Amino acid sequence: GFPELKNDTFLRAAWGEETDYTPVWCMRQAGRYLPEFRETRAAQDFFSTCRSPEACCELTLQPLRRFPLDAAIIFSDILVVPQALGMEVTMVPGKGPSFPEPLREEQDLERLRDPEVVASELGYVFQAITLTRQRLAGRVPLIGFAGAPWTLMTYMVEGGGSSTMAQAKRWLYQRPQASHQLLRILTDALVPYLVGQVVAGAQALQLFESHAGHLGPQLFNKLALPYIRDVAKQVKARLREAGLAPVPMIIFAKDGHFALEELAQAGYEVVGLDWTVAPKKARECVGKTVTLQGNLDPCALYASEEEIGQLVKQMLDDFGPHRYIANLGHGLYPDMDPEHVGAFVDAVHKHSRLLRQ
Amino acid sequence: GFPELKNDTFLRAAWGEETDYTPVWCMRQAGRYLPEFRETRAAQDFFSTCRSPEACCELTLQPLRRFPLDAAIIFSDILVVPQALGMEVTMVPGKGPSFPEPLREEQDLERLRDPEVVASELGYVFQAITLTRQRLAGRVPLIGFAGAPWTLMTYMVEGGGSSTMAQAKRWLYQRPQASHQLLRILTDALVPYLVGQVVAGAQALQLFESHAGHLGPQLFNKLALPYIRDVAKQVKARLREAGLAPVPMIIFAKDGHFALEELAQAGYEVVGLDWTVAPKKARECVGKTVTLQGNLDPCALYASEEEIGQLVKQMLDDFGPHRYIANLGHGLYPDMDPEHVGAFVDAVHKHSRLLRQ
Repeated sequence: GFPELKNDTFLRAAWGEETDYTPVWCMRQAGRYLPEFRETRAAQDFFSTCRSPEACCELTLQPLRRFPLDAAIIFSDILVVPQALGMEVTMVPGKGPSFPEPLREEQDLERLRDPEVVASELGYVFQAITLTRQRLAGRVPLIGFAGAPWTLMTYMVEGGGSSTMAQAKRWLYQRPQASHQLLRILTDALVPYLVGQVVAGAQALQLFESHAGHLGPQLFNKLALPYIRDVAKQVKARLREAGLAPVPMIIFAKDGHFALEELAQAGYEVVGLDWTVAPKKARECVGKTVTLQGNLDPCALYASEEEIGQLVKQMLDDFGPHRYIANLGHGLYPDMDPEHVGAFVDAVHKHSRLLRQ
Repeated sequence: GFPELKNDTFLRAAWGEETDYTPVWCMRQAGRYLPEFRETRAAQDFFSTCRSPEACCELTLQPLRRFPLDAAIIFSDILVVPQALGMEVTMVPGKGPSFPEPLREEQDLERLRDPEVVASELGYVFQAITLTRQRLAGRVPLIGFAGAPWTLMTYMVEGGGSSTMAQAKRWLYQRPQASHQLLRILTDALVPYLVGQVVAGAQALQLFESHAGHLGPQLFNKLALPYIRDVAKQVKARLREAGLAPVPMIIFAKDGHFALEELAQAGYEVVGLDWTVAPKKARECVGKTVTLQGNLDPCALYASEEEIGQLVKQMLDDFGPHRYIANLGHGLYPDMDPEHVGAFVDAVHKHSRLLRQ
């Protein structure tokens, strides 16, 4: 009972179909780089301006008012899941995302909620999605999302960010059983959560495995990959059993060059790439079946509009017009110029058409 | 006029020669994980217990008293070069390495010293090297080192660590000229510095390009690679002109999977790898000429001694007995157990011999 989709270029490319042009969207398009974002966000604290459907909806719609993006992604935070599981967050302006009381001992798992009840705790997200889907009025598709099991585990154990993930990785080596247990709890919670996002109106899903790079091939296939595979499999199964049409799923493994091959067989229609992997080599690794979502160095936007167009042109030339969705290699940075984001979007549209005509 | 080298396994492997066993050493073997290291270091501040030849010598020798490592690396800090160039460091216990006044404008380059005078400012390092070479009495080779131009630039612009290198990378995109200028100043200072380390007695050299991963292939070949190439070329040339025998040079580019091919042709005898690159794929990328220095996940040492031996066995099996020097994928972490470091060393020696016999 939602508006009929007008521009579905993003969805067609995601499924591997040919399109008149290359669709484009930016991770964190609804971000601090937009003056309007800080003002709206300054209404209250993080988990209040995130808990308000209308607020999340507005934040989601803001970038679309500035740029002809080919998709919108619901505004939320990957930390909503750990929170919904019973972990307290103290979002401060300086540090940012933080768990003042991180998991450290296997015993610390007892304080988490039964993953089965997490979906009911995230009702506000579902409401924001339905609302955003209604307000978008079929302009472009709406992407739902969540953090991958390993990445969420790193936040829960590290308590926040880290350049080494030493505490989280220590868990994998010293506490492999407890690590598997935590990773399973995270999977059992993400599935019903992601399914709920589709039920509420999400037309695609992206799983962010942002801390994939801290692991090597062996650990990754051992503790991260299995759950990345379980999420896609189970989400697809529940959607079919519920009578709903599965949506295209994207797996983003930042710094995951070493796992591109495994990921292309993980059950996701799209594989997101960071800027360190050359497009052509990525294509080799993933094959010719999956769609690659892709990688301009976000910092590249610091260059002039002219330089951006050229860098975009070269990026498209490497990826080729088939099975490709343009994007940045990572989320946008707070000090980036909105006008340069516009140039990126425009450049992708202009060149992708030339690369076809 | 130094003692004759008794065990040269490290040097032979570095040059590509066959050895009875695989030589092994650890980045940061002289590190906080050793109780004796903190005590000696607690004599005074960082740049005082580093400015004392006898102190640096003792720190260098400490790990060798515990483990039969096949090489020793002079104890120092990559930040000594920027400091010697005129930048003030305020080493605090919490943050660590820091420049309270980082370079931000092109004008900020004017306060740096003429790179030609940097060598004379680092005399204390040379003294510590000669002293350590004398005291080692030819037991094993002594490795000298420095940070690569880009990596040093990131510290000078960022003022310290960063998970994105946004300020440094902004320089590359917005200030490519000034970036090239700074990178050249850093090259012109490193060459005479590295040559001086050999003159003082260093029998090998390692260039740490620790922040290689923040750049992508394009930027890397554009701003990092050229200087990595200049260092090796110029150091070799000056050593020959001085009548000295060039030493084997190692290039370590952490998270530099994308540049393994270029690096193997950069003029270095050895290419250091981080733990994310599979040994076999690294071998493919580098070829069959260069020696690979290599990669156990430092965090792997959190596992039991038994598990470490197995992980070491598998690592050796992948690298093969030819052209290989065992090491960790990165420096040791402060909370690691000395006994587990011993097990790593022992495992490499035991298995490498079995892999031959």
